[PDB]
Amino acid sequence: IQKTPQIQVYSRHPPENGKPNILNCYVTQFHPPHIEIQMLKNGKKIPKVEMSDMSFSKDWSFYILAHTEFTPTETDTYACRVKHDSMAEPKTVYWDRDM
Amino acid sequence: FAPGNYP
Amino acid sequence: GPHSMRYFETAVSRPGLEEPRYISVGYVDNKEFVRFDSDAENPRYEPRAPWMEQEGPEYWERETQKAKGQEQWFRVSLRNLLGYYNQSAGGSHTLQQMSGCDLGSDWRLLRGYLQFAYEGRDYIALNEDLKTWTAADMAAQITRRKWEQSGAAEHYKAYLEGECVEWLHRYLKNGNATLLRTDSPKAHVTHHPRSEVTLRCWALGFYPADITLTWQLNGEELTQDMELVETRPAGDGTFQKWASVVVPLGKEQNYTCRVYHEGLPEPLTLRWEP
Repeated sequence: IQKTPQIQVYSRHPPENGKPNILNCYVTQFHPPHIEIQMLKNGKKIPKVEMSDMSFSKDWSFYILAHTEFTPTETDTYACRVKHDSMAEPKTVYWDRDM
Repeated sequence: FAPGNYP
Repeated sequence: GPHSMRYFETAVSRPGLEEPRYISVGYVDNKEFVRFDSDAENPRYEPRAPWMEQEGPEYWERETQKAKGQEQWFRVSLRNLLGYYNQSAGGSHTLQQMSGCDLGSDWRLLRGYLQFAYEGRDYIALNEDLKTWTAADMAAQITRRKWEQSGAAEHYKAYLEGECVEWLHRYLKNGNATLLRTDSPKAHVTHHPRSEVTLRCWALGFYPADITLTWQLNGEELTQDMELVETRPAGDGTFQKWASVVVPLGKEQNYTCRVYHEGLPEPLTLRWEP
């Protein structure tokens, strides 16, 4: 009955350092719909995070798109932290700019 | 136009 | 091209809350266009496409009144399901519904849909004939028996063959520009060295989401040893995907990536380009 969220962290545009962009956290294939998603910059919570509204797919599982404005640098790390009932602890997925 | 379920 | 309309409804109860939250979302050609949510103050169906705001005030009130009825219908169904499955109170439960109309490129009905899920699993569905019901679970037989003896089916058949179709025609004419337009995929290959090199084939700026990427070596699509990601939204209404293969450096350019998408006049073929 519990389905564990699949997470991808990636940018809207091909990333270039110093250039404004959007960082996305796409969370899919989870159940039940209740979920907490936070986007992080060097381990620290980002304030203005826009969350898509509750939506489900033809297979009945839920999905959410979280995004935020960001300017990548060489050394700033970005991550998505997802809390859900299917998991004992929150899961942190790191942004890997090559994908 | 939304559905209304059969009572 | 062919068109569709759907309404996804959900009611969720949680071990804290007294009353379930009910949410309903409408889509046309797989794009959201209306939404209602009982957690908002003054709950109401509100538009989600620039082309829907065009609709009048009495359209909006009507819909809202339907949603209010649905909310109650879901609330009583949730309470009964707890008994049908012998679930003690103090958990989270979910009930979902999909319903809608599919149309061909001629704008005639191809198929109606009406399906329900409990706890994210199939509970009962109206078959394609729009007369009979499928229900797998032992607990769900209670519902199947009630509905078989009541012309629930004829009710939903009238909606799916009638209103669903007529309003979808209305909506299609009004928001003709957003929905008909497809965005073809713009693709390219990126290069990433290794022990061996990683070729990653990208597809970007495409709509709708369905797409297929393959890699070929001397005319053979490489089954295992190809990585990919699930198709994902860019957040601007287009989507992305990529597919990577690992190949020896110097055996680059013997590999071709193919992108198949409904917006293309034909499949794209690509190789690594310095």
